[PDB]
Amino acid sequence: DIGGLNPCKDSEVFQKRLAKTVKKLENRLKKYEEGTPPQIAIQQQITQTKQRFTRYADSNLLCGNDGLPHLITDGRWSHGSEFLLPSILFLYISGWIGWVGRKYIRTVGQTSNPTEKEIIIDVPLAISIMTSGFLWPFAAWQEFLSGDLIASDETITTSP
Amino acid sequence: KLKQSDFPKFEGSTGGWLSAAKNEEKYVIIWTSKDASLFEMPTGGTAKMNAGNNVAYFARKEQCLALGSQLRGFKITNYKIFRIYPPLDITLLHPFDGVFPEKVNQGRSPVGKRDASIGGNPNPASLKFQ
Amino acid sequence: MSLDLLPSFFVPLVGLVLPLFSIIGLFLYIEKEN
Amino acid sequence: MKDFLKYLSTAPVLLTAWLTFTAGFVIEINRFYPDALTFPF
Amino acid sequence: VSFIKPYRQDPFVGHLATPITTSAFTRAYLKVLPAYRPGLTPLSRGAEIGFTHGYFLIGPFYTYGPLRSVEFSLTSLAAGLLAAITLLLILTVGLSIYGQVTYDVYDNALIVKLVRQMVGSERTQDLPQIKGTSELDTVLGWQKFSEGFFSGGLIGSIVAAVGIALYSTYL
Amino acid sequence: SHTVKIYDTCIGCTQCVRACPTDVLEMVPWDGCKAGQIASAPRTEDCVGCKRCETACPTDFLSVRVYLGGETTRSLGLAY
Amino acid sequence: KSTIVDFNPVETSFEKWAKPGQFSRTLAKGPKTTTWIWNLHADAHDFDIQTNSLQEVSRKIFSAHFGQLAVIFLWLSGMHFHGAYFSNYSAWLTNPTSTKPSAQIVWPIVGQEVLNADVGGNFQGIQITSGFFQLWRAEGITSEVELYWTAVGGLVASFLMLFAGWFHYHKAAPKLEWFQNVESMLNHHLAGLLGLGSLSWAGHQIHIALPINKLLDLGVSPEEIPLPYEFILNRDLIAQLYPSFNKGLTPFFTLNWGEYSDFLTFKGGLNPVTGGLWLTDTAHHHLAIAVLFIVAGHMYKTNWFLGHSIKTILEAHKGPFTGEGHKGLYEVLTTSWHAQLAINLALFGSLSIIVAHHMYAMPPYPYIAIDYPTQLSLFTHHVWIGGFCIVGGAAHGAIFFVRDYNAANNYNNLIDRVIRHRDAIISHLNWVCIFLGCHSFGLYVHNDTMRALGRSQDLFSDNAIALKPIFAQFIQNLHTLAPGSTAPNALTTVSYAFGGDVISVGSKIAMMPISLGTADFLVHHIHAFTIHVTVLILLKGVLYSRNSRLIPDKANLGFRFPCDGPGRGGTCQVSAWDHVFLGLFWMYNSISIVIFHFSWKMQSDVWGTVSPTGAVSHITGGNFAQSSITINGWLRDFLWSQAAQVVQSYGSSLSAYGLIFLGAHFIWAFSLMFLFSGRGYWQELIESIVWAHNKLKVAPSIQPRALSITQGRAVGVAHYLLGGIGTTWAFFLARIISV
Ligand code: CLA
Ligand code: CLA
Ligand code: CLA
Ligand SMILES: CC1=C(C/C=C(\C)CCC[C@H](C)CCC[C@H](C)CCCC(C)C)C(=O)c2ccccc2C1=O
Ligand code: SF4
Ligand code: SF4
Ligand code: SF4
Repeated sequence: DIGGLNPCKDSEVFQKRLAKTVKKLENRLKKYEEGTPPQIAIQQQITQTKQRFTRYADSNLLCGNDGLPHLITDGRWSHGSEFLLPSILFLYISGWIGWVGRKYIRTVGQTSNPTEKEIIIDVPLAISIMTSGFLWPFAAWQEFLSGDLIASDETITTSP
Repeated sequence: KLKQSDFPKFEGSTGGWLSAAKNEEKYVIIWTSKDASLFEMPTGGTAKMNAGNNVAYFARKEQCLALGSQLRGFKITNYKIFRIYPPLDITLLHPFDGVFPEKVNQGRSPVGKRDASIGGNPNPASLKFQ
Repeated sequence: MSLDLLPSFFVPLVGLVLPLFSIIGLFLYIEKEN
Repeated sequence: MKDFLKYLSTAPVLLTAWLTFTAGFVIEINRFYPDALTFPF
Repeated sequence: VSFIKPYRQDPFVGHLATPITTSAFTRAYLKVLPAYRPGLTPLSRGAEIGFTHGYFLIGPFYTYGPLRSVEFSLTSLAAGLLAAITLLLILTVGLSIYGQVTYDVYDNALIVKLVRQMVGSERTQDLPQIKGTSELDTVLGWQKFSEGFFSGGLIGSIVAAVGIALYSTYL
Repeated sequence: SHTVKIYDTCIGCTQCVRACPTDVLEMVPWDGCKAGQIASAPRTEDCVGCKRCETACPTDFLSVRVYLGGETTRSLGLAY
Repeated sequence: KSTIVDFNPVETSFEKWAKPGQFSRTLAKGPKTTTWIWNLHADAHDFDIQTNSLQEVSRKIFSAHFGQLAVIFLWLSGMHFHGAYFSNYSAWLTNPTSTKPSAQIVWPIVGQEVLNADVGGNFQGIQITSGFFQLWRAEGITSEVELYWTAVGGLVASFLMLFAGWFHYHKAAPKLEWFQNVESMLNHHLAGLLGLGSLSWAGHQIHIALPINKLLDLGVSPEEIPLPYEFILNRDLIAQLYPSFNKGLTPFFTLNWGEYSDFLTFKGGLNPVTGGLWLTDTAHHHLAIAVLFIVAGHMYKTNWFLGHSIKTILEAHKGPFTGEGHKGLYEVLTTSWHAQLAINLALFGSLSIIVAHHMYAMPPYPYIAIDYPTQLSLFTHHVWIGGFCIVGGAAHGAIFFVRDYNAANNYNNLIDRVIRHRDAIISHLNWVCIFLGCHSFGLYVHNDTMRALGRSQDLFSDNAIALKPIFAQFIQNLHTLAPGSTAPNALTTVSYAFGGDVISVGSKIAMMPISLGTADFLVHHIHAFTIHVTVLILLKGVLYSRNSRLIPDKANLGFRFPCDGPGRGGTCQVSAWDHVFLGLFWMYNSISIVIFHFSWKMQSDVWGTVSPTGAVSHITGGNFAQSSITINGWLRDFLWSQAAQVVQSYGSSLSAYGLIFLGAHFIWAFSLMFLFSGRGYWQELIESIVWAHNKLKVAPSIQPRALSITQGRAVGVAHYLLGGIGTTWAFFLARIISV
């Protein structure tokens, strides 16, 4: 399909990889005894390996000639769960972190001892700001509009 | 024991002057002490002052000045440093006008003074091929 | 004198004599006075 | 317990607690839903 | 008693009078060496130094060279002798250039007195200054020293080769 | 020998002079500051370039500036 | 109002816990730049600059020692708890020669359960190379319940040491005169601590370890072995194994000590069953050590008109060559903690290296000689600790010279006379270092270039120009002839390394004569050269810590400073700290070469298997003799060859060793950023980063500053040491566990 890849559900090398891993795990399982915790752990390993391979097969995942899932990150929504949705999730979380950090910096920057409140965090104010970051996309595009997001010329510059 | 009676009671160190302070220049520091205090040489180890005139020879002006700075801790202030060329060419160096350089004395003219701050220095490109 | 004797004639010549004379000249030059 | 709570509010203790909690919920997500290569949806 | 004292009653020299620097054994041993033996012209000092140095220099080249022989070989002896002679030539070249760039004097122990008496108001470093009063510290003295070193090195290397051959053959 | 320059931003606090290890700087009369004194560099032949002088300078970008230049047995700190 | 302690000196309060940097006069004002944070940890234990009173420094040091001992006890309790709960010690007891010791199991997360190896005995876990199983077996511990109780005792002891530290800083702090009783302290540490510890351990060995281990070697399973207390209550369970307890203590009090030859032997060699030292020999050794140390503890005058005064001993040891001699040394060592730390750390590291040597040379634990990973790990770890401690001793000698050295109090004594001719010492040590390096390494390079040029007869090899270590071979011959000639009451040599028979346990070689040839000559001279260069750096740091021809007032700049400036042609690293930094580098080099020599020589010419007919086959096959004489040989037949197991460990239970190999390479290369670069660049880059932060209004109030020059060097050396030591750690462990 895309880039010459093929779905992993029809990739023979993918099933060969699964079979080889399961065979190695079973051979390891053979050298232990009865329902002893080592055998239980190896059986859990086998079950998890089978579940992971089955989930990857039924996941709209494209496999190359090596039988490994390749990620299609050109931007198409068909393979949108590989990069685009995790990209949105990370952008949300990281914007949350950056927004709460910036808000805390600007909030304790207007107190008597701004530097003290950076090594000794005001946990009440920190908790107040941190749970308010869920609106960071909206807060950012409400502070940029008001001109409160960017400094203009009070920023320092070197000699040249 | 020693060449001169005014030398500090030092046992000699392999950190003193070398052939340079026999053909280029040597520095001598003189001072008078009330007590035979034990002090540390700028070159080696511990020497003993004389209860009176003390004279020490060194290879560098910095060594003599370090010794003098140590002497200030003994409430010794009258120390004076001279430069001796290969022959007996004595030149008083440290108390140049009899007053230490840290205290303002009349009769001194400013040397190396620019009537502007650092920002007034000329651009290097204008100080080229010329 | 064949052409195959030229390496044995030249390699010692260059690689030993030329260093010696070059060192002599360079040392004399850099140790000069005015 | 007025200065002890202030000590717990210091940067190292708070960072250690927050990173321990963060690693904890990450490890537990990866235990309950292991081998997640793509978004579950 | 104390066996270490300041050198020549000067506590400011970078030197000490230890039982090795200023011992009677050290005095006599260094005064019998060619470099300091009294009554020797610079040519004689150079000749003796070259003889001794070539004599002990042929040894390592002959014994451990690229053409060794557990038995006696004339080729090994010739190789060692040639290597020793060429090393002496290199050392003589070094001596010659060192003397060329170091001194500008033809008769020492006088010029110092002349400029300490009749004034030295010149470019200095030839009239004034002048380090050392030995005859080895002149342009003429060092030239003869190098000549003697070179000739004595050749002679001593040849003598040592002859001795090595005799020892390996008749013993 | 190195070059040492003094600039009129000098406040005459004497910290440069009492930090020089080779007695290069000295305090001279002046009328451009409250203290009535300015640093001078009349013995730059003894300047070693250690820059202790400008480590003790309290003015904003220094009032004593050391420009390293030609080297000498005095400026190289050679006891030999 | 006791005469030795002060009651309630410091109040137990949490107020100062909330004020970081309260100890320092400079850091107490609070942080203004990020340099304050780093200065906070760099001055935490520098008690000299926190108080101006020696008494307060001594009390802080005493409580810090208590905290350290509590930490050590907690670590030991953790080790015993892991042996009790997460180990296969019981399975290893029944099969010491076929079960690999494991005492750490790994949780099944992110696929890391592959690290649980097949150590044997129906167990999965990480193979243990600390030799705790062999030590516990030598202690007579035959059950995991005993390990649990030892762990509980360790926890109780750790709490006790914590309480002792708190008590002796806050409730009853000793006075300076108590700390300065060096005669009493030496008497107690020599008699009580050392001698009575040896005596108590000899008692434990005789009554618990001797019978239990004898029964274990006889084949008695640990379950039917009597409990250790039964060997004390019943004089018949121990009198069957050693038929001399039937006479009781009467032979001891009647001076008929020959009766106790049953369990106090002098045999030498190794136990043929376990491959370790005879535990009867060990018990006799500890008894003799106890008596010797107890006797040695009655030497110094403490509170009666009896004993020696160390001041009078030192002051009487003058000489024609040494002026006042040792006069003033007693005042130096009773008023400066740094001098005591220097001496103790140097001798402590040297002792650690000696311990490392004597460990593999004469394996003291049952079934530890045939556990090659344990032997290699123990040797390498102890040599590393020794090198670090020696560098620390040099560092604290330099610190004493900078800070606590008084010129007036040391007029014409040994310290003064050493400083007065430091030039001669350093110049001759420089010449010796150049001579040794030229010779050792250039002989290596000559061998390499002769081999590369196809001239095999021109090498410094055994089949070529040969450099036989005749002096060491003479000593080896003297030791193998000692039993019956110079040690007439010995039955066997002290170690089979000096010569004798091949000792094998379960077809695995325990010890064997270590032949010394031209390959050992070169590597021994390499060791001497590296040690000499490290000594040169450290001694130059100590002697030139106060002054020099460059900086005549270097003592006024302190022990730790980056430079004096770009003048004098450049005065970088003139400190004495910058000498402990370079000396750390050279100690790393020396110890790395030492452990490489040990690993290759043991694998190639000691360790291996013995065929039933007596044929010895080694791990590598004797390639040390002919291929350790060239640098290409070290690169190929040792590094490249034995690194195969590390690089091929992926997917196996040793994959963690490959991961740590790669990570240690990464950290070592990371160090070079700090070692090669300078601050101006990082400060000016932080300037632009700060510009961006200010543009986004997120510049921190604590101004970010690049690490100071000294801290940059410290970070560089710490990362370099960590990366190199970790790379060697992973390489050694993977190689010696795989084969
Ligand atoms: C282009 C560069 C160059 C060249 C051509 C040579 C050439 C040579 N090297 Mg050499 N070398 C060089 C660079 C070079 N080297 C450098 C840079 C190094 C340092 C890394 C070395 C280190 C080195 C070592 C350590 C040794 C050599 C040796 C040799 C000789 C080879 C061995 C042999 O069979 O001769 C056998 C040699 C002889 C039979 C006698 C040769 C003696 C000299 C060279 C003859 C010169 C004649 C000359 C014109 C005399 C002038 C007149 C005088 C009588 C007054 C050969 C002459 C080996 C040797 O022979 O040592 C002397 C040897 O041991 N080299
Ligand atoms: C026979 C008596 C005796 C014994 C056994 C010890 C033993 C010890 N002393 Mg000690 N000491 C003694 C007498 C004694 N001392 C006297 C008389 C003085 C006064 C001059 C000192 C002054 C002194 C100082 C200043 C320091 C020590 C330190 C140490 C420890 C060294 C660390 C070590 O080797 O770890 C071995 C560790 C063990 C074997 C663990 C078990 C040891 C336990 C704690 C028994 C300790 C015995 C104790 C003195 C009994 C007092 C109990 C109390 C209720 C009165 C060690 C525990 C150093 C240390 O680490 O500080 C804590 C230290 O800095 N001692
Ligand atoms: C008995 C051992 C001992 C003791 C008591 C001391 C005590 C002291 N040393 Mg010292 N030292 C030692 C051993 C010791 N050292 C050794 C073995 C060395 C050689 C490396 C040194 C080298 C040394 C130098 C070069 C200096 C000191 C200094 C000091 C003083 C201040 C220490 C301080 O505040 O650090 C506080 C503690 C820290 C900053 C901890 C830093 C963390 C380390 C560097 C990294 C450890 C990594 C660890 C192994 C884990 C890595 C694993 C990785 C995977 C994470 C103090 C008196 C300093 C001083 O000014 O003395 C007056 C100083 O300049 N020492
Ligand atoms: C990069 C660099 C800096 C800048 C380095 C800085 C500012 C250190 C920043 C450290 C951060 C802020 C904290 C550490 C973050 C790590 C992720 C924590 C360590 C990892 C743990 C597992 C220990 C210098 O200041 C410097 C100075 C002198 C010579 C070389 C250098 C140099 O190379
Ligand atoms: S460099 Fe700065 S400090 Fe050193 S002398 Fe010249 S001026 Fe005085
Ligand atoms: S340094 Fe600047 S301020 Fe301080 S004295 Fe010299 S000139 Fe005046
Ligand atoms: S900064 Fe680096 S280079 Fe410049 S002086 Fe200090 S140390 Fe020497």
